Amino acid sequence: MRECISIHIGQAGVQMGNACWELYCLEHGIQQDGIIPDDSSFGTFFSETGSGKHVPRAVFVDLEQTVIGEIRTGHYRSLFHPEQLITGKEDAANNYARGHYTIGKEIVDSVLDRVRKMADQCSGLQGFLIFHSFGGGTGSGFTSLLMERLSVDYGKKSKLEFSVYPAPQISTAVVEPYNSILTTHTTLEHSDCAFMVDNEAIYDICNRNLDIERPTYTNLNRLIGQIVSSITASLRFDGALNVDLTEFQTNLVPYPRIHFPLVTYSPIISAEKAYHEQLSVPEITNACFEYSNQMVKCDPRRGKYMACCLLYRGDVVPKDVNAAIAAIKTRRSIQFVDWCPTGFKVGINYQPPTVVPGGDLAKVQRAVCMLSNTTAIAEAWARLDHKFDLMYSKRAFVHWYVGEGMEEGEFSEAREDMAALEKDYEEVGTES
Amino acid sequence: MRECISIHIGQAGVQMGNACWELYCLEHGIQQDGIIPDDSSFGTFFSETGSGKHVPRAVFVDLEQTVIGEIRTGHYRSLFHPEQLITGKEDAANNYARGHYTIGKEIVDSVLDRVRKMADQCSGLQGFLIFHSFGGGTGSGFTSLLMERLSVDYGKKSKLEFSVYPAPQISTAVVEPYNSILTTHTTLEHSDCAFMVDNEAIYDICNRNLDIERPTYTNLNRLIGQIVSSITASLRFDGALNVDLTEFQTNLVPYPRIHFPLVTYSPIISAEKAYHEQLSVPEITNACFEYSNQMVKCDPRRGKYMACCLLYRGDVVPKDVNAAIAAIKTRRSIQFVDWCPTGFKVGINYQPPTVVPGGDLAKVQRAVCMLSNTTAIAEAWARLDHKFDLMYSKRAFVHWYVGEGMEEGEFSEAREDMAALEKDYEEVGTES
Amino acid sequence: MREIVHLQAGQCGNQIGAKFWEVISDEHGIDPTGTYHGDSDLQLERINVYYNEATGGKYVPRAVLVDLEPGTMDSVRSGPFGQIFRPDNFVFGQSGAGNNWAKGHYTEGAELVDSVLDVVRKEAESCDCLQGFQLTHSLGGGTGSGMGTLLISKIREEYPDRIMNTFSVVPSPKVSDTVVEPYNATLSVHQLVENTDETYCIDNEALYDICFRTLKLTTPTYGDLNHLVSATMSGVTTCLRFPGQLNADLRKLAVNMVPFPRLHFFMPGFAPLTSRGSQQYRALTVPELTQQMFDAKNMMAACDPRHGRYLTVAAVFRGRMSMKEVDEQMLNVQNKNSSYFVEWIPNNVKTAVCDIPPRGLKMSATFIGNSTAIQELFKRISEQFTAMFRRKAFLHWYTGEGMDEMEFTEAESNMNDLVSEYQQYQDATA
Amino acid sequence: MREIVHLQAGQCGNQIGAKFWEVISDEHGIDPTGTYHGDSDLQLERINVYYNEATGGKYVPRAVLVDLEPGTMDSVRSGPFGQIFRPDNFVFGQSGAGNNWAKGHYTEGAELVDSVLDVVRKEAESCDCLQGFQLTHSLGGGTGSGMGTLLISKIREEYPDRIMNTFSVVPSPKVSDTVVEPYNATLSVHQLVENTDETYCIDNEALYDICFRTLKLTTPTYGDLNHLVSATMSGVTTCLRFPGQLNADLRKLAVNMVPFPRLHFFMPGFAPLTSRGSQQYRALTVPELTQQMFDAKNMMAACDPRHGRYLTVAAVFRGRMSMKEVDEQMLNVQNKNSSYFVEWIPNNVKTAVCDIPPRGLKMSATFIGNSTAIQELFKRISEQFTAMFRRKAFLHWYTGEGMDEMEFTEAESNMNDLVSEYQQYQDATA
Ligand SMILES: Nc1nc2c(ncn2[C@@H]2O[C@H](COP(=O)(O)OP(=O)(O)OP(=O)(O)O)[C@@H](O)[C@H]2O)c(=O)[nH]1
Ligand SMILES: Nc1nc2c(ncn2[C@@H]2O[C@H](COP(=O)(O)OP(=O)(O)OP(=O)(O)O)[C@@H](O)[C@H]2O)c(=O)[nH]1
Ligand SMILES: Nc1nc2c(ncn2[C@@H]2O[C@H](COP(=O)(O)OP(=O)(O)O)[C@@H](O)[C@H]2O)c(=O)[nH]1
Ligand SMILES: Nc1nc2c(ncn2[C@@H]2O[C@H](COP(=O)(O)OP(=O)(O)O)[C@@H](O)[C@H]2O)c(=O)[nH]1
Ligand SMILES: [Mg+2]
Ligand SMILES: [Mg+2]
Repeated sequence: MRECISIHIGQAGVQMGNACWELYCLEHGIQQDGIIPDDSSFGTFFSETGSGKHVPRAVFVDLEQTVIGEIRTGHYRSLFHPEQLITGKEDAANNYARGHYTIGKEIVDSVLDRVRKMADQCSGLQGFLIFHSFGGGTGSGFTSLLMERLSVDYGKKSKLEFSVYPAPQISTAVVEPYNSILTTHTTLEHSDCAFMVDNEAIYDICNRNLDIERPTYTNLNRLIGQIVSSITASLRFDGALNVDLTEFQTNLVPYPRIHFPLVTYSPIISAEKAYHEQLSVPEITNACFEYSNQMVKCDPRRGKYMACCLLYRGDVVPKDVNAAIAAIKTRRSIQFVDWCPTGFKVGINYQPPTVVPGGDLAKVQRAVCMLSNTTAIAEAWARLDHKFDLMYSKRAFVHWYVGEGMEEGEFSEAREDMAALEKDYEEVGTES
Repeated sequence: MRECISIHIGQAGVQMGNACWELYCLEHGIQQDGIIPDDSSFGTFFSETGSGKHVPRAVFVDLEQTVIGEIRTGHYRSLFHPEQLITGKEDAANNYARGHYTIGKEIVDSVLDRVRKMADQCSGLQGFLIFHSFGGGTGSGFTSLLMERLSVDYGKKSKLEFSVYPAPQISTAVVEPYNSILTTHTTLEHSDCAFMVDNEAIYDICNRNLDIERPTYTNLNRLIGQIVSSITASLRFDGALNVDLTEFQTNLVPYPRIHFPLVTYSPIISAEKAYHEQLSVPEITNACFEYSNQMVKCDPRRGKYMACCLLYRGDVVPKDVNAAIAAIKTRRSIQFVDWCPTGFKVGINYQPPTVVPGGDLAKVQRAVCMLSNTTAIAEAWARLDHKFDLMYSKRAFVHWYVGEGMEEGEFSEAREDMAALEKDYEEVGTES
Repeated sequence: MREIVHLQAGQCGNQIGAKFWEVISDEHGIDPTGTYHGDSDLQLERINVYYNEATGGKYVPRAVLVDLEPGTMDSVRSGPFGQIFRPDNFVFGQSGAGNNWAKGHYTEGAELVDSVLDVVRKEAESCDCLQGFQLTHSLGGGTGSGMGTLLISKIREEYPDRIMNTFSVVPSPKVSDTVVEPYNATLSVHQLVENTDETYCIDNEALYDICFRTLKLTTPTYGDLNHLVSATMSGVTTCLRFPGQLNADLRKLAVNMVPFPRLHFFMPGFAPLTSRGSQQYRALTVPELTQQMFDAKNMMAACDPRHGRYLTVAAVFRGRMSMKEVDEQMLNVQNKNSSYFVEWIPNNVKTAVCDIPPRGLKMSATFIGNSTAIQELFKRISEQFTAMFRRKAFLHWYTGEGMDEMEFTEAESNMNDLVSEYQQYQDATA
Repeated sequence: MREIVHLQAGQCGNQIGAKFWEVISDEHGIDPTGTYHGDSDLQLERINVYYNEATGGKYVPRAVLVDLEPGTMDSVRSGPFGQIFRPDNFVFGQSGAGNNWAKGHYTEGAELVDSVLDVVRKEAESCDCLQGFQLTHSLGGGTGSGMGTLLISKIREEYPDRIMNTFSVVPSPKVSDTVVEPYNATLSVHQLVENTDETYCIDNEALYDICFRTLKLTTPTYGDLNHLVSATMSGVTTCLRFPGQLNADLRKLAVNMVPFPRLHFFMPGFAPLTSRGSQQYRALTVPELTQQMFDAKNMMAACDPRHGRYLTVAAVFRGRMSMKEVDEQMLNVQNKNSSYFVEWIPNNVKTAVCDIPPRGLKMSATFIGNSTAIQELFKRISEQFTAMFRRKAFLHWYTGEGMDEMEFTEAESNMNDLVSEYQQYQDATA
């Protein structure tokens, strides 16, 4: 199968990316030194070399030298090509303007140079994977630059993105409403579909299901690796009814703006706890249609589903998949939209998930991941617009952004654009 | 045969349930670790797994963490799925209002989640077994919640319950009249038939027949396990004239409200004492029609039988069963109601009762259990209504219940409902 | 899980508190330094009910020790067992109360009370489920009554729902270690009836009787009476710390033992109480254990139950005990003494059994009784209060500390109604 | 990479500076001679943030020490830790300021200021990315206010974009070590509001309270208060020196903690602050650590946050800490104290975690709070300023050193507007 590029932006992207590439090395049995022990699958994410040392086909960018420096000196130092790890001199300071107008453009061209040199060295290219955070300067301002630049030079190629959408209540910053909304305004027209995830939801699942009281980002990012691994498994491992990268956008994006399918995964069970469970196909399948198992803390029952992609993994009997999916279609609580009778997309690969050494989650013989697109997510956008309106009403933090070469009206346009997004979701939630 | 779920509520239910599941493991030869030694019967009460460790199909709920914690750390810790053992943070304080209105509803939804996930994983489901106590807050207030909830989501499915009806004279609490009557008002319309048992009666039998002077709840609950095992034996072991779970309600419930068949068992003989006995079929059969062998301290001779189910066990010659039952029908002291000429229901299974290691009762080759429904039980209800009227006449304890979100009129309605129950029993005791 | 926070006020409270933790630390095998050395795992399973934890095994008992003068607390701190308490918990003043209720309630307790809540709240938010508060004081004194009633009133406002039980020393019927006991006691009762869920009225005179009558030990007064009290209160909270066949709880006893809100003053009792030399001449079976609970010989209150009638009764047994014997004897007691129990309550006995016995014994039981005979005590206090107040015996000390004589009339009128209410429940049904 | 250059002026600044480098040198394992002897490699990875380098391993901390009289600096030079500073950095005069702002700002600081920039620029061009400047002084004095405000104004002109944070001692609410503190303080504030990006207002009186109240150590005043201050400022700059899960920065806090340009005066706090003897009676878990940050007991400013409302809050945790607990507790704090936070800002807490803890601890956190309660402080200074100025109390000393009374009116009018602005943000939304 053909290659796919991964672009990791900001502290969230870089830190999350390291978790992902630990899994890939384990799936293909690649040593952390880069040298495979003494096949055709890894070509999609790994580039060959005359020696036995394969090179990951990813690029890391961060305006702050601190985060990447840990990778550059860690046990994966020899895995990455030294020029891929791009580092700036000063952080964006949780400022959208800095990472998008003043300092973001100083290093944007350097990143493109490595993307082009890496994109040109593949006969075919499915698209780009992009990891970033709405609640940062680099992960929100610099990302918007790449989305725009990657839309012109490589237009009409897939651009999938996993994003850390701001949590409903918890918050590790103060300017999340301003920064998060601004990037959504610019990334709406320059993206295919965004796989939102909330740290609040992942923390809740970790304490609720994984049964560990004291998690950390090093733990959550490993869970986030699973959804990426299952999503991209079809591009590496053989299996009946493989799902390509470009198939997600067609199935999960009815309209250009409505491209926010929240992520879900199953089963998340601790090693000891799993011995008391059966893990049948319906069990894992029905575990993804409850508001207690979501990576974004939104209640699906509040809204309506309008598209769902199921990417089954491991030793799966598709007959059971057909039966399990049929049952979910005939439950009153589960509610799909009126104008989408055909609201599922199945995918199976014969490769059970791998367990990172010392990992928390168990060695499941079978797993499933869902990418449902639900109008209940409009609640999150409305809440974010509400928080944004509270601050900008008094003009409480704009002086930081205006001084960074950002026009005043951008905030006005940003909210108005999100206002239309709310109405667009509302109309889709009804029937004509 | 098809599955049946067990729901254990309150300290009585949890403590009684542990006694039951000790018997089941012994009957099927299941190790306490959960792993069967190195067949189709256990599927009704045990769920299979990829490994050899079967999981009991039961749920334990208790608002006080203390009782279940003993199970969670006992020798049966590995037998139960960790999520089945549901525990609250504070006890209901022998208050019907707390376990039904304020704190009961905080954890009721959690129990349903495990009931649904366990009820959905069975192709067929006979019904639910429910163990509780009238004289508690959790066992009376929280139970009523489940009976109501289990009546809607799973209506038209069997709901059998074994209950610790308040004893006539002995009492381990002061508010038994208020609490016991309240649940009866709510559980009358949301139950099939309740197998009442009194600790006073069981203590009397234990000292009278088992010939041990110093019993304890750990001993009585083992006796209560026998009636459950014999009742459900037809669903596990092969035998002529098997009796299904739903057959009890049809035979023993002439009218919707008259569904209180008191339990009886035979033979209860000590190991040493049994060597001097023959244990013929009529002997055990005639031992169940005397007021000295009952689990509820009520005299059948005071009232009249109106339905009886006999569940014989072990190597039984049904011809002797037919002859023994016929004799009981032609004794003046034994008195059935006029309008029920056909007042018996036989059941036989080829599986002799098993002896718990270190148990008191002997290894009987044959046994019998009766579920007679008698109008003499109206005496117990009248006594309970008498005790209730003494207290509520002066309004002696309502302030505890009113402060727990309970309207005053509930006591008035509760007694009036029980008053009609007395008249309903009275009419059935005569002939038109 | 069901955390209890302990409050001790006044000289009597701290000393009772001090011997209250020497007993619990013995049950859980906790060294005076705070290091666990027990043998049974059940001790740790519920050690969080009283003791917090600090890395290295140091277990910190969340008691809050408050007094208006450093005297008594300095003794506790210098005590052998004083190294366990968190130094931040000791709340000490600099001008103790001179046994006048007003000073410890209006002018001096008011200045120090705000500091105590700052220490309760920290112990309150450090508990995942806080069940209720515990308080030990003396009505006769000034600090155990003034600030004790002031503090119990405050914790009622913030934690109305939580339980709050009080083990309180009551003035003796005939002997008195203070002259103003009626004034102080009368004001204290008027202030507890509205705030405290359950009160355990005890008095030295009755508790003295146990020392020489059923035991044979004349030398000690305060080193041992407090130890009998400590064992009693430990029995009440045992169900929250060890497994039991029929587990009880502070809320379970309140519901069973409190028919009406204003009738919550009980009188405890403990058994077995045998002398070391006569112990070998006695059986330790359940029947005999239960006989002495209902006799005025083993009642830690000055009021004899015979003169009145029981309203509600609770027993909390301990150890490996046959529940049949635990229940047959109570039915026996009710029938033998049918005149001692009110008819309008069909059943008056509440039972609870814990598997683990108290240290140094294999069987025990704590009696808690709500009897109308306790009205004699308040009746007596009112007789003394009205006599002194009839001529303004000492009102000038109390008025001069921010108080009014109208409050005394309210305290006397409210007390008179409590006596009247208990009297209504002497008549039989109809 | 993100270099910081340290400025210390006045007697207070140098002494705080002096104990500021004894702490950092301990974190990086730097011997007083400038020779590295640390154990962990992370110390060297960012040692260039504060320390330059000279062949042979000699690490030169780029601090610039300026004072108008050699007295204090000679002590630092003769100090045990004085061998580390580059002799060329000490900028010493020969006629110190007599606590009059005009002399240290117009007639005497003017003559010496040009020399200091010649030393800043060398430390400025020796850094590949200079993040921002750091300044430590005292408003009350003459050198920490006169020249400190003169120098901070100059470095603003050349480096407008660079960050410039100030740890400044503020006059105490009731005690005063100088008579002209209102004049000096009032002029200093009027001069910082326009130049300084973020200021950390601290006062001895509040910091004294920590010594005896939460700690139990009465002997020291200046040898230890400076050490608490040094630990606080070290926490703020930790993210630029060690790896962290959520790395922070001087610019990140400014954006989060500075809604409007003229509202940048915070008030720091540090934890844990336990006495050596009571430390073993306390848990070191995240929840308790976070509780004491928001109580006026552990605030290094004289202003109590309760009287006002928080606008923005920043926490910088350290050590191996569970980020879930780091985040659940803050949500808990916001809801419990919803009246303490302004509604027109949906979220008021900023978090940052560093993996490496401070020397001698496994957990720590530095609180930075922007509260409108700080307006009380300026309001108080204005009350004192207007009273003295109403009769020309000391203006003759200030006028005679090249100054005009019109400047005092401007300083009073500008100060009055700062107080008014903070007052506008007490009302709720709509
Ligand atoms: N899941 C996950 N989220 C992270 C991780 N690290 C940071 N985040 C999220 O990132 C959000 C803020 O954006 P950051 O990534 O920290 O900031 P940035 O992208 O580096 O941009 P700057 O502010 O210029 O540093 C926080 O709210 C975190 O929730 C991580 O390792 N895993
Ligand atoms: N047969 C039997 N009965 C029991 C057992 N444990 C408790 N009971 C009965 O339960 C009755 C009181 O109800 P409980 O179960 O104790 O109280 P609860 O259901 O836990 O409700 P709470 O008051 O909130 O704790 C007592 O009168 C006992 O007779 C037991 O192990 N076996
Ligand atoms: N049981 C017991 N009672 C005590 C003890 N010390 C004092 N008391 C009682 O407490 C009363 C005196 O109260 P006190 O604490 O001295 O007054 P206060 O501290 O000023 O409020 C006396 O009536 C004593 O009977 C003791 O060690 N044990
Ligand atoms: N924290 C701290 N403050 C100090 C120290 N020395 C002086 N101060 C404060 O600084 C003020 C005096 O300022 P000073 O430096 O003497 O004036 P100047 O040097 O002439 O500008 C006083 O209000 C002191 O509170 C110290 O060692 N530590
Ligand atoms: Mg960053
Ligand atoms: Mg219970």
